[PDB]
Amino acid sequence: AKQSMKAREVKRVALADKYFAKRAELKAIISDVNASDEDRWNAVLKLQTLPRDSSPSRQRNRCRQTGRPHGFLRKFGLSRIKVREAAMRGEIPGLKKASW
Amino acid sequence: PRRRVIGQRKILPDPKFGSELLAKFVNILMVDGKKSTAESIVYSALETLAQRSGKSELEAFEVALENVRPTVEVKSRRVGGSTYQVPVEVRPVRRNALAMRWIVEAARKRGDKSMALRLANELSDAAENKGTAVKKREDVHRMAEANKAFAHYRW
Amino acid sequence: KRQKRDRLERAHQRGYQAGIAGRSKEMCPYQTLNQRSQWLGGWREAMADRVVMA
Amino acid sequence: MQLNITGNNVEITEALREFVTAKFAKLEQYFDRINQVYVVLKVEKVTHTSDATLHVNGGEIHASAEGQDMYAAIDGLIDKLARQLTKHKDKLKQH
Amino acid sequence: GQKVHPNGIRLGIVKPWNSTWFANTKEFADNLDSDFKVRQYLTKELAKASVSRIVIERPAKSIRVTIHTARPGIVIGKKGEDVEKLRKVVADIAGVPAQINIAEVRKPELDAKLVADSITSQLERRVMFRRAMKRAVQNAMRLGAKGIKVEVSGRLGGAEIARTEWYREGRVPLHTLRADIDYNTSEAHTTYGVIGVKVWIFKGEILGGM
RNA sequence: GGCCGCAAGGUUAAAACUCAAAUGAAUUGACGGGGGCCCGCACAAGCGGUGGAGCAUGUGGUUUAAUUCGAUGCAACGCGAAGAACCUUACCUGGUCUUGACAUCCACGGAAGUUUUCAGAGAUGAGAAUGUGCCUUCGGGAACCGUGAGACAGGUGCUGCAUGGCUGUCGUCAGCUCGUGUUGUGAAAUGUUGGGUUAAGUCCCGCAACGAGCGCAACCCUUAUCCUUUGUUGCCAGCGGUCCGGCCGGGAACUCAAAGGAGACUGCCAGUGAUAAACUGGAGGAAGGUGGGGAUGACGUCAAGUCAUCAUGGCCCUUACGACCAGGGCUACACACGUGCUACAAUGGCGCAUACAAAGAGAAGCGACCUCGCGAGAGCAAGCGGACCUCAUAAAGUGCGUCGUAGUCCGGAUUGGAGUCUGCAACUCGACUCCAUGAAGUCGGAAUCGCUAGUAAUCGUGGAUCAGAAUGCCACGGUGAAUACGU
Ligand SMILES: [Mg+2]
Ligand SMILES: [Mg+2]
Ligand SMILES: [Mg+2]
Ligand SMILES: [Mg+2]
Ligand SMILES: [Mg+2]
Ligand SMILES: [Mg+2]
Ligand SMILES: [Mg+2]
Ligand SMILES: [Mg+2]
Ligand SMILES: [Mg+2]
Ligand SMILES: [Mg+2]
Ligand SMILES: [Mg+2]
Ligand SMILES: [Mg+2]
Ligand SMILES: [Mg+2]
Ligand SMILES: [Mg+2]
Ligand SMILES: [Mg+2]
Ligand SMILES: [Mg+2]
Ligand SMILES: [Mg+2]
Ligand SMILES: [Mg+2]
Ligand SMILES: [Mg+2]
Ligand SMILES: [Mg+2]
Ligand SMILES: [Mg+2]
Ligand SMILES: [Mg+2]
Ligand SMILES: [Mg+2]
Ligand SMILES: [Mg+2]
Ligand SMILES: [Mg+2]
Ligand SMILES: [Mg+2]
Ligand SMILES: [Mg+2]
Ligand SMILES: [Mg+2]
Ligand SMILES: [Mg+2]
Ligand SMILES: [Mg+2]
Ligand SMILES: [Mg+2]
Ligand SMILES: [Mg+2]
Ligand SMILES: [Mg+2]
Ligand SMILES: [Mg+2]
Ligand SMILES: [Mg+2]
Repeated sequence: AKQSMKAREVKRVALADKYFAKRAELKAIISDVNASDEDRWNAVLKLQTLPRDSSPSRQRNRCRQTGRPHGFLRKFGLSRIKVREAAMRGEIPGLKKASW
Repeated sequence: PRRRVIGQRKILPDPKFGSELLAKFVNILMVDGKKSTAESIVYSALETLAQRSGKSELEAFEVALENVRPTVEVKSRRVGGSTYQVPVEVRPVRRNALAMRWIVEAARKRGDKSMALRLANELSDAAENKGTAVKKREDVHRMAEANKAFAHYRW
Repeated sequence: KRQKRDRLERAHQRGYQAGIAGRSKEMCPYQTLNQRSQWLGGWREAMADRVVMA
Repeated sequence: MQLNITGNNVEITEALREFVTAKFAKLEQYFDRINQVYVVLKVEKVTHTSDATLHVNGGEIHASAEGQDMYAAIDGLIDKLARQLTKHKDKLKQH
Repeated sequence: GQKVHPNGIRLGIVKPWNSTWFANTKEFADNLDSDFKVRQYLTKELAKASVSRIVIERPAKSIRVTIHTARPGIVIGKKGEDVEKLRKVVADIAGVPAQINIAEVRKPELDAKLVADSITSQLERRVMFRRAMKRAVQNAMRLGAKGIKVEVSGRLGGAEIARTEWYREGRVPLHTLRADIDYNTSEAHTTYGVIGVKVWIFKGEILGGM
């Protein structure tokens, strides 16, 4: 991945978990049926204001070795490629080829 | 295949009439693994065969079976530009398989309401030399009779 | 598929087929006198049948 | 004979399309029962290449040829398939 | 065709893992990235210490790292000046208290990874690739390898076209699973581009999973 | 040109020009519409499909401001992508940036943060409030920020025909070789051929060969039977009690869980066979001759695939091929091809009633029970990092009723209206819900594919990716066939 692309993921994480609470509670009123029309309407304008890159849906799991955007695995935080490379050295405890 | 297939299977006999023969007949009618559905359809046909011939079931369904088994089939063989149809004996077990297949094939190709009706009617007609099933055997036999000259080739 | 066919029978039909197609005895690939007898046995039966074929 | 053209490192213009179609129309006289057929043109460095694959009535015939042009490549290719198609026909009309 | 990684296939059967801890999914990916970094660091700055393997355990909110070498002197230092430094700057990135050990490789010529680099070094110094390859297979068998194979590939002797050459002597049975075969690789960076090296060393067959 | 001949022609017999070869015998391969022998869903015997329809999806074409880049006979076309509204994103349009979004080095300034207003689509620009920290030995160094200079960073730019690494393929086919010896002037040959045998260069016997190595087989996982140990969150045979619910006290039998063992070796017995190797049959046994399934891929081939995973030789860009942002595009549609799903009905549709699985996932995640709603869902909130809690009621099946062979009570595409949920946000472009609508399709030309047993066929269940977005992919059980004469 382009250094830039790796970087955006850091800008995006950092924000996401700084405005995390602000978003949550500012959302919480939106979905409150039993609340002031005055309040909720304000909120809708207020959420859309604080920055896009601060949303958790905005980020993309990239291999934390090569930066790849595709073929990611959560258990290892690596791409299918780097998982295999490390598997075979025995740098992933337990993991090994399987048959049944 | 080029070698010999070892290990023939075991058909369990019918729950009712306790025949391996009829058990095969079910499998042949069976579709998409639905053995119970087929088990029903078969018995309800024999009921209605029994209820008209009045000649038992495992002894009536037989009489259909005899009117339709072939005794001589034709194999094809490419000779020059041409293809020789050649007559051959039929194995006992094979002529069972064919009779049971032709009966089923003839049944389905009818306009009656149930499957059970179609089978029943067909089995009845079989017993009186009538339906498509029995027509087919006649035709097979006609063809082997025609090109009898090629009876003894081994080629 | 699970087990090899009868070697004697096969040897007898290989004999027949070289026979009808008109190869010479002494093409026979067997020296095992047992299989050899089957091969020639076929080859000579076939020699009869060729006559009445065209 | 249904045709299909590819270009792997080549832009199929409307000579190279028109040309290739005309040249392939001959092949049916060698064997009447040709079905769909796929053509591929390549340029790797200096080598011009052209392969086609021909679904026929009981078979699959393939050949590839190299020219110094693509026209000369396709000219070569048509001579290769001709011979294969004739061979096929003759081992069916085998009486 | 392609061939299975001879280490990977024998992992449970007759080889150990290099990292041996346990973790739940929550911290599994995190221990991996942490480990990677420590190896990435150690190998970088022990380049010239002849290091074979970095086995690395996480016992209980900690990390002991036990790093095999055929030049322990150079790693240790003057009653352990360098080792403590490494310790200091591992705990730095492990994020936990760290401790380091030094295993001794007695026969550096019978170590797939060591010999692999041995060559890769020579090749970097414009040494003749056949000499490097030929020398290794001698050394190995001389010291009681039951077999040895070395492959080298790329633009050998700066050739405009790439090829792949390999010598074997002795037994190197890759299909036998209990067969302890030690395997490892090393890229060499000539001015023509990358020359890859691969090495297989058979030490004999084993009769017990252990 | 001469001579000979009735003629056909014979005989004698040049040159210009042009090529760097043309030829003989033998050698290794490859190939033959040559031969022999053995195999293979190769044919044959059979079962269900694809090609016709609607829809999903990939590709070609056209189109486009852009429709990002790659994969292309078998071995590209539900392929890289295990999941494109924004992001991703590499493309287009417009708006900006210039030692730079991402590092190290130096000087200078300022703790880092925190809270606000305005302009702007936003990037960004301009303000405003508050804050003055930790070792510092009396200079502050350590943060981490802002400005400045330039050594630099940066490039999913080009070449897979400069490469490493990884991968497909012939092919899990039974092959591929070497040392020494011997033969030949020599390329080479012998071994590796021959007789048998085998799934197998498998084994045996012969033999100018004697040996060895990579493969084959075995060692590994799984499944089938038994035994020992251990017994909760699993188990209930014998007892006693019961709110009749393993529910309770108990029990350690049984099922099951998982460590350790036992077991199959042609070992035992006939017949054949070169006193061999093996073969065919029999016994016992849960299992019989490689028991079933997986993992495992020889020397090599195809300048096969990947410079867009990463690395990397070279080449190129550097106030732009680098960097930021909003909106769009990858989802376009006269059309062609590939892979799928759902159908065309009665072995079936619809309604009520009622049985029997396996495997797997869950942490700020799986989310019961209760209340609300026709429904998607909503609110409230137990339990569970799990043989305990939750996802989560298997379906086909079965009984009873109905429809009665109709373009139908078959099909469910299309479209209007009305909603829900995820998410800054579902116009372009999400999934789902209710009401209405009710298309093509009556079993598919030439061609063509899969499969030999718990297989095909058919029925449900889970997972990876993942805010949301499967008819795809990877897994799991239920029911469960057909037929192999043969070459
Ligand atoms: Mg990079
Ligand atoms: Mg996302
Ligand atoms: Mg021409
Ligand atoms: Mg492989
Ligand atoms: Mg003259
Ligand atoms: Mg004259
Ligand atoms: Mg010659
Ligand atoms: Mg041949
Ligand atoms: Mg067939
Ligand atoms: Mg068919
Ligand atoms: Mg079509
Ligand atoms: Mg269609
Ligand atoms: Mg494309
Ligand atoms: Mg490219
Ligand atoms: Mg986008
Ligand atoms: Mg622009
Ligand atoms: Mg290549
Ligand atoms: Mg390419
Ligand atoms: Mg000599
Ligand atoms: Mg050979
Ligand atoms: Mg040889
Ligand atoms: Mg020879
Ligand atoms: Mg032999
Ligand atoms: Mg061997
Ligand atoms: Mg037996
Ligand atoms: Mg093996
Ligand atoms: Mg290429
Ligand atoms: Mg954008
Ligand atoms: Mg697409
Ligand atoms: Mg279907
Ligand atoms: Mg309906
Ligand atoms: Mg999930
Ligand atoms: Mg309700
Ligand atoms: Mg098979
Ligand atoms: Mg399914």
